[PDB]
Amino acid sequence: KLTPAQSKNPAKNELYLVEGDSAGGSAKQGRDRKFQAILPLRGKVINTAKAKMADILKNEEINTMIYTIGAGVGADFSIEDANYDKIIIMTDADTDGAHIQTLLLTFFYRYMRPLVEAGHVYIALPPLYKMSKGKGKKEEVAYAWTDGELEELRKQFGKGATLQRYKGLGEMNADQLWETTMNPETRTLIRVTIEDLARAERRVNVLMGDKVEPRRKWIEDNVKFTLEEATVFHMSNIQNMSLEDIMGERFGRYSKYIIQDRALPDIRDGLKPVQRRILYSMNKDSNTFDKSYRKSAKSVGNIMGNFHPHGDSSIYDAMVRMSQNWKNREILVEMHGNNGSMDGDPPAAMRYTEARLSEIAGYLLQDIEKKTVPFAWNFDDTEKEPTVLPAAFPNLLVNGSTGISAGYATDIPPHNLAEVIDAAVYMIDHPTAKIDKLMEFLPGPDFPTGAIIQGRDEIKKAYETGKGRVVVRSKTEIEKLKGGKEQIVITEIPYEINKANLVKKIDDVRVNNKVAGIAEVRDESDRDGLRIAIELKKDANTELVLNYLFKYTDLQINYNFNMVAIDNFTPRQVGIVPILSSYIAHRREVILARSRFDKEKAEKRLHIVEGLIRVISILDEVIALIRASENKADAKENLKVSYDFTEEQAEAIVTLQLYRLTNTDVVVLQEEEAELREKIAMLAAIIGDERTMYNLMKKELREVKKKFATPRLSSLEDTA
Amino acid sequence: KLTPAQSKNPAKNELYLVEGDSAGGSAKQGRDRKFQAILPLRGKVINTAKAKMADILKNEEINTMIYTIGAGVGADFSIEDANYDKIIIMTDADTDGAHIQTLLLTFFYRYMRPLVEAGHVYIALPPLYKMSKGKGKKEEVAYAWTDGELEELRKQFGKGATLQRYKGLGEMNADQLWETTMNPETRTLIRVTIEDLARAERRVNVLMGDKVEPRRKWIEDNVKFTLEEATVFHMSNIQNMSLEDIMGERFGRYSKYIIQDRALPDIRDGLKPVQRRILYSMNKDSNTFDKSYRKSAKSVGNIMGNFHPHGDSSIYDAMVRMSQNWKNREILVEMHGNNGSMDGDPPAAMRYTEARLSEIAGYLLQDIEKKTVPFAWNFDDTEKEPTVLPAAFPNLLVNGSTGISAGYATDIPPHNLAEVIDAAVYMIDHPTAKIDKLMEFLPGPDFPTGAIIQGRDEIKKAYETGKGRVVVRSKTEIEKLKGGKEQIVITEIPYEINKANLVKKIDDVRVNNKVAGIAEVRDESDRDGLRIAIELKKDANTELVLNYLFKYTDLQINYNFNMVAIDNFTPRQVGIVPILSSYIAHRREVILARSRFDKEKAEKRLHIVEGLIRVISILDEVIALIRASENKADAKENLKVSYDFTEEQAEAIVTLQLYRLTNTDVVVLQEEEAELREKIAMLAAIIGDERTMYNLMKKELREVKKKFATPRLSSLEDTA
DNA sequence: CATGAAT
DNA sequence: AGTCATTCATG
DNA sequence: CGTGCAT
DNA sequence: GACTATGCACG
Ligand SMILES: Nc1nc(-n2cc(C(=O)O)c(=O)c3cc(F)c(N4CC(O)C4)c(Cl)c32)c(F)cc1F
Ligand SMILES: Nc1nc(-n2cc(C(=O)O)c(=O)c3cc(F)c(N4CC(O)C4)c(Cl)c32)c(F)cc1F
Ligand SMILES: [Cl-]
Ligand SMILES: [Cl-]
Ligand SMILES: [Mg+2]
Ligand SMILES: [Mg+2]
Ligand SMILES: [Mg+2]
Ligand SMILES: [Mg+2]
Ligand SMILES: [Mg+2]
Ligand SMILES: [Mg+2]
Repeated sequence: KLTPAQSKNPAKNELYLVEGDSAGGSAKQGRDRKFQAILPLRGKVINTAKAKMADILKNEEINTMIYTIGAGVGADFSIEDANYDKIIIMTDADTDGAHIQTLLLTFFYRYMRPLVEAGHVYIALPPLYKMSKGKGKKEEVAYAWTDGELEELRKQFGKGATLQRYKGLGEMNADQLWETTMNPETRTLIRVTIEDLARAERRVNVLMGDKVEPRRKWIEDNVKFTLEEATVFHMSNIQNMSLEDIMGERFGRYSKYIIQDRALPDIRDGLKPVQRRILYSMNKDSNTFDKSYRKSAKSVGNIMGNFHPHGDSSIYDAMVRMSQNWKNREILVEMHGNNGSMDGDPPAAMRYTEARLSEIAGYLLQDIEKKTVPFAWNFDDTEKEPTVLPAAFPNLLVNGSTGISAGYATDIPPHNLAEVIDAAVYMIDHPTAKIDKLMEFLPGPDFPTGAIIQGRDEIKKAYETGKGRVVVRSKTEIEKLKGGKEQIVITEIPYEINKANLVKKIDDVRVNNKVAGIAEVRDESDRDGLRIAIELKKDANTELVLNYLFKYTDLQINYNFNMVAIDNFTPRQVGIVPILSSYIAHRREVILARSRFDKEKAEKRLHIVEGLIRVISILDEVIALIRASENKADAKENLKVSYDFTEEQAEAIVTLQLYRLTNTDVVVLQEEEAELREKIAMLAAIIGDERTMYNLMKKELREVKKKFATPRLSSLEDTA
Repeated sequence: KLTPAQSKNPAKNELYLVEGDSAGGSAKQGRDRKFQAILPLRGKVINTAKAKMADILKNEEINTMIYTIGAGVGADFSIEDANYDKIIIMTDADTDGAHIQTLLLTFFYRYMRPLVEAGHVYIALPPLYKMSKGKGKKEEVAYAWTDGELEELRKQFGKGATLQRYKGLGEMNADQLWETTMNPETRTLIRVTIEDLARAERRVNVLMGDKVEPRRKWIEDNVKFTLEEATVFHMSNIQNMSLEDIMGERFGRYSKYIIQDRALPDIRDGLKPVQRRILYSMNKDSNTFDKSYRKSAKSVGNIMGNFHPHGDSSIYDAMVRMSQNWKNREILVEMHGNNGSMDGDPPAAMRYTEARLSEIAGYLLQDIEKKTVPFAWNFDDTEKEPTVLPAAFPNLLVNGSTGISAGYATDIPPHNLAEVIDAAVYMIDHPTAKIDKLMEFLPGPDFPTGAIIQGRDEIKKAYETGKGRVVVRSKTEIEKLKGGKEQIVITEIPYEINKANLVKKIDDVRVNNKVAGIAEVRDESDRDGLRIAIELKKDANTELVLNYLFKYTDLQINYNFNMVAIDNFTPRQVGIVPILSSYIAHRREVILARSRFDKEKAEKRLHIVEGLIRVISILDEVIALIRASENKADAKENLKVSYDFTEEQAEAIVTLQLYRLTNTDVVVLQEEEAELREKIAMLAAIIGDERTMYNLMKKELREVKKKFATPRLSSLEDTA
């Protein structure tokens, strides 16, 4: 891990703490090996304000930092044994970078404060952009750290130029990395000072302590979800910044991003950004259900390069999960090969597997081509991506979501498609509908793992408030055997539970003989179904055993609802009512936007058809006219002046291929006129009348339900 | 690793040896867990005929194989103690599958012979193809094992529904793996017998002993490089085959594949198949030098999805190598990021790096769009790929090639572009030119790492025969110091040598004081320069030290030429003359094919233009003609039949846009006729006259030389 | 012992 | 994101 | 713990 | 191609 400097010299030597090994390789290649040491970080550093102390000192990352600094730790910290004058934190300029800077600084504040206080801890600022007027002798190369140093740089030593947009240190090489962020002549750093020991203490504890509530509160008050962030103009050479304002600039940046753009679903389409990208990318590449499977590696690589600048494993894992019918109630990806099991064994690696969108996932994307949904630039401004999908079925409830953010988490269980549509259809007709009535249609969750759900009162509370605890209990049956004996047989288990770990834990009950009567525990499951068999001993009390298992193993668990999604850019704890009204409001924007799109298209076609019908009446004249003209533009002009065609009509006439003169059937063009007028009226009516629009919204939801509805799997029971 | 059956029963229990953990999972899912155990193989198994025995008995994979079978190791081998009645080798239906089958059967024949003799060792047989689709409720599934059975299977009173072509076990769901290869009632096996103890010991020692030359010789006589092999018409449940016939077909099929299709370069373009696929795929995706870099993962994924059905890592590694200017004399891929170093420190993973083709790589692909080169069906018959690139420069000698196959290896060093071209141009003019004259132009190799090459005679022998041993010696110089001291300074090192490992091995000489005089070894290399300093003690013998280091470290090495390439589908050991002559013959085919291509295109344009000019004269009749006609097709018919236009001409007229009738400038069309006629003459002359053709071949090679020539890097010296 | 496409 | 095994030919 | 997108 | 660490919130 550690690459040391050739020469000891505590007066000038530098320890580069580099985000990741790949970048650490770059830094090792680009350094001045005489006084610059490199310690790469294996990802996310332990939180030394949350974790215990058993853990802090068994952490390999932390120990080799202490070893190398060579000053001891904490209580016994000697500043002049330190082998470095500067400790330099050099991370990607992304938000996970800011999080890493955050976690280090908290370690140094707590266990190496003499070193922070004496201004020996810095942060390297790598460039966001590198401009290149390709060639121009060598390359004509300059760098830039703000939106504003970039605008400055559009002038300068050329125009019609290349602009690379840096997403990490890993995309930089040693000469680039040296010039811009490592060489003391040229580099810009920020030195970390303490301004108030009291104020900087309260900052570190609210952000990094195990108290969640103050953190969620800090985020509520400080983080502007709705607005941007001002560019923070770049200053030359070293500059000073409080531990207080660094920790809050960086952690706020992280928090906002992981809330809005990672771990939490959108309330409308129920997708995390990575899942939305998977679906969009795969659909744009025609990787649909109707067409052939396509190697996972190809899909993943296109997603990563076009939309999602992150690991191929994170993307592949997310893709695989969307194909697992014990995780998702209505799978969005079909995958050939080993996509895992309930025993949680590894899916085949992506070289092996192949994939495509499910039929139903087609319906989340339905009408995306008709400007139904806001798009934005991808990470490199090469390409647009949807911020939300059309969502012709209410995926959030149907498939649920489970995620862990900053200040917030979420748990939304899967639900029955038909039931969720039923509720939504009622609510379209009854905007003020209350829970009691909605639950006649949506009585509760419907896990793809089935089993028994207990706590009708608590479902109600979760559907009211977004929170509640419910009991999920495996489905069981007794069977008789040789010697009169019994065995408990398990056929459905609780959501999110590992079958093999459950079996093991039951077998440990047997072994430790916590309850009298267990003979043997066999998993007898196979490719066709789940079946765990708990063979009992001669005359053992079936009931006493079963009840011990439910109590003391995960044969029975509590599901805790915690229904948080993103609504108007803000995290938001929500019950069934805001969830369904948001969906409905969404489909309304979609159906109206789709209607406007198709209507504008029909109008243009109608104006042309009108034109073509007229041209046939004067075809001989139109052709002589075109022959008499000098060029295209002149022909169009003549057509307008002589015969009052529009620009649109004239352009269309003038670009007809000669063979089109073979079809001059005006009757057929008149049937098409009538059909277009009919259609424009229908579409106008939708845009003109909310109820006409809502009736369509319901018609479509019903079609979906008819096509994709499947029986409930989880049974419901009132008392818990 | 091992997943055991639930119930002991040496009568019918089965051990599945599956190729890969991913297929091992697939098998663990699809099994009958009562009697089928799963041992997954971590790829290529140790060769038991070659390895020591110290090394064999410490192989984790073998140890867990003898522990599980529970009988001991040949001699101590108690067949009556066996935990299984069938041992079933389950590998992919690819050539590396056949290789593993080969490697295990040597282990069993050699350390467990009673098992093989009793017919307790079986083979996988998984299906090559799967047929049909009725979609959600399908009743449309049928598996097939041969070419013959597929045609048979395409008949079915229904439609042409969809065909899947399996490439391994990774792509089969647990359901399909059971029905086809794991259920005893349905599956097909090969039982392995020893028909002749004598003939099966000759066959296993020829294929798997230390002796290469017998294996080479076996391959020469038995393996047909220019022919196919017509499938073994498939039988039912169990079938017997001798250990002699199995090892022979299995290893013959692997051997052939890795000679022709993996490890050995094509004599014309100098590329291994993976390199060609990288170049072609990247070029097809417009991932060229002139356009933006593009994420490596995206490149790799499309290579894997479209052309190369192998691991992402093997593809990235190959791709990365082509970017490294200390491995390739003229790099074929440009790569932003950590693409390694001379210290062999790992490159950034493909998630970080981004790449494109170099400019000169463009010259390998020059004129691929012009039917200059034979294409084949890719691996899943969905898309065509080139079997060889145009190669507008002689890449085989320029970038060389280093590979290991079966019976053969290759070692072709890099050469200087200008010099190879000079030799090639001379030989175009002098087909009979002999080595002494060619070496005036091409005196020897030019390593990208420079250094000093010693051995004119041996160069000559390599250039004559394909084989030769030369000395490659680091470039050194002696620098004076303070206080009566010298240091040796190394500035270039031998090709293929890891700088850090060399520095280490020199330092260990100091530490063990194997030779006296070394004060310190210091790698003083930076981003700009290679510089190693061996500082010597006051009054040490510097000649004695330097000579010790040359002899006993890699400060100097032997390079052994072993110039083997694929010539006409067969491996061939070749000197400079057959190498250069193959290149010139290839360029001839390319230039001729190109010229035909461009001429057919110019002739078509010309006929169309003749047609357009003629049309003017009959515009009114043409137009009237076109309105009368029933459709496009009919209109063309009348044009031909009435007016004696060709199909090409009629198609062009009938698709003119109406505004083209404004234009009556026959003169510009006539300038174009004339220019096309000139060009058709130039091109026909190239096709018609070998010297015209060869003179063009020379003109282009000189252009490439002028554009891309660089100075020699390695110096040459006559005395070893 | 290490080279480079493969498992 | 870095580790760890094997094949094959060769000196 | 173990969940699931990230480093 | 498997294996190992971390953050974040929540029972
Ligand atoms: N589990 C399995 N792995 C491999 N395999 C594949 C590698 C690759 O695709 O580039 C690789 O680099 C690799 C390195 C190894 F060090 C290695 N081993 C360490 C031991 O566990 C074996 C193995 Cl095995 C490796 C395989 F080809 C097949 C597998 F099932
Ligand atoms: N070297 C570095 N690795 C990681 N990293 C990335 C993983 C991924 O992309 O999916 C992963 O699955 C992963 C698992 C680990 F168990 C793990 N650790 C075991 C310890 O050595 C740390 C690390 Cl660190 C892991 C990183 F994100 C950044 C890295 F530099
Ligand atoms: Cl039209
Ligand atoms: Cl034209
Ligand atoms: Mg990153
Ligand atoms: Mg991972
Ligand atoms: Mg419990
Ligand atoms: Mg394979
Ligand atoms: Mg590898
Ligand atoms: Mg030597």
